Amino acid sequence: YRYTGKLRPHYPLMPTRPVPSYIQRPDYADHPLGMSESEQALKGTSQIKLLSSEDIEGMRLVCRLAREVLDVAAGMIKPGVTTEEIDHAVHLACIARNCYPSPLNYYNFPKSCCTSVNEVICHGIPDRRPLQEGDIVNVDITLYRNGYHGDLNETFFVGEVDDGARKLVQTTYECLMQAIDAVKPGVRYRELGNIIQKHAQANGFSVVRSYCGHGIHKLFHTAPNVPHYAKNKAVGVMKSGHVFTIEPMICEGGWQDETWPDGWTAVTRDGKRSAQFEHTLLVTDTGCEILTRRLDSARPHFMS
Ligand SMILES: Cc1nc(-c2ccccn2)nc(N[C@H](Cc2ccccc2)C(N)=O)c1Cl
Ligand SMILES: [Co+2]
Ligand SMILES: [Co+2]
Ligand SMILES: [Co+2]
Ligand SMILES: [K+]
Repeated sequence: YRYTGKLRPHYPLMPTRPVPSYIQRPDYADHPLGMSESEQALKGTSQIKLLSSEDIEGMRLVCRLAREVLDVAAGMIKPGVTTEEIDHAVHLACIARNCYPSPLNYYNFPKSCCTSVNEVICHGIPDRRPLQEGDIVNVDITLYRNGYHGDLNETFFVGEVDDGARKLVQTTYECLMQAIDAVKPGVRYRELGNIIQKHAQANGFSVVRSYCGHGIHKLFHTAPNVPHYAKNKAVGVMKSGHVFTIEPMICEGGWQDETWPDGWTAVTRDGKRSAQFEHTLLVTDTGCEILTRRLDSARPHFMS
């Protein structure tokens, strides 16, 4: 395998981290290949769940807890800290909140969160690599509590970063927020990609095509599929009670991705940097509720 940039995996990985048995587990947690039978039963269906009041309360809770866990990771971002060390702290923070870390054993994914440095678009596997001054790193968190999953991510700066990194991260965040601002009942899911690509393109960046936002509730990933690029064929119209993510991945160079031999790490084919931000959203009569928002601070971590 020819690596596309400077990043390499840093092995060995620590043995899988156990989750105490008192924490409620999703179906895939104990499947030998980490398959989710509840999800697979709906594979190829485009119908979107309308959440009940109980569902909404469940989503508010797990999304708030997921935010707390992302904030834990954010506080650890500094030169010399390994992504494995971030993952260990995330794992413990989930357990402390009586939550299962959703990525863990999801289709045999080996860790409790995804850490995506520089040219890694998404699904980076926490490993022994110390973060370096100038790096950008995304941490993508998902928690499972009482049958519900809550999902968010932010890109962080490691020490002082260059102008390109600042512009990339800022633009990606703006892309997410412009998309969120358009969410309300009656809007087609396919419209969000038009909004995101317009803003990315205006700043000389490209939009990843192979990975999309998704419905999330009792399932980790389900209908609708939410592409982030323009003129896509996403099926569905937003209705009050829909819960889904928007999670644009934006690139300095071209949009093309490839996967490392580990089967997970998605990287830019040109080795240039990529950034991502993500919220879980509930559609309401007036627009949407950002379930994974900060409650105590106005801005994402890269601005604070
Ligand atoms: C956004 C997303 N992420 C994952 C993933 C898997 C492991 C850890 C973190 N995230 N999986 C997703 N979908 C998978 C399929 C998949 C797997 C790997 C990359 C893309 C899609 C599914 N529905 O079973 C999807 Cl749609
Ligand atoms: Co994912
Ligand atoms: Co996520
Ligand atoms: Co997501
Ligand atoms: K990245």
